[PDB]
Amino acid sequence: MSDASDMLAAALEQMDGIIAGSGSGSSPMHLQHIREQMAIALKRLKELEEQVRTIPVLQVKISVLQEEKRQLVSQLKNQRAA
Amino acid sequence: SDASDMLAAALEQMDGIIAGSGSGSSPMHLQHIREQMAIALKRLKELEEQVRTIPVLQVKISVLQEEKRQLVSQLKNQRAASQI
Repeated sequence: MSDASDMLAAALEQMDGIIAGSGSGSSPMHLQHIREQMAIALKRLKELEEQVRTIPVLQVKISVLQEEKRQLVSQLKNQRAA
Repeated sequence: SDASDMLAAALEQMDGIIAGSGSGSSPMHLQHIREQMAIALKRLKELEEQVRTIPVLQVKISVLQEEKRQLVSQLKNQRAASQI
């Protein structure tokens, strides 16, 4: 359970408070704090962008196993027929 | 979609403001950073939901592999009876 989405939501909320506060809160610490949270979210985002690339691969691997199973089933059925 | 690029861009502008390398820190610039962060968050949540399917697909792979091993053993048993 990654907290990345919550850290980005939190940094987004602070950013909204600064924008609605006419740039107040743009302190070096607060900007660095928001920055660090943005970095956590980005790193998790890139890991997820790589992960979802594997879903199409897993789906084809499943179709391969289904065809391999299907060929075994037909051979088993024919042998059981005679 | 391109949200990871938008967040990287917002990170670069934020670092340009923090380091003082001429990147603009007006409310407009902060507004632009905000909007990029918002798109990235929406994409991030969508991806957190998507990757949950990977354990499900992997179980489907393990189930099919087990079914194959069991079909092989029945096929060997049945190829023997066909000689009777």
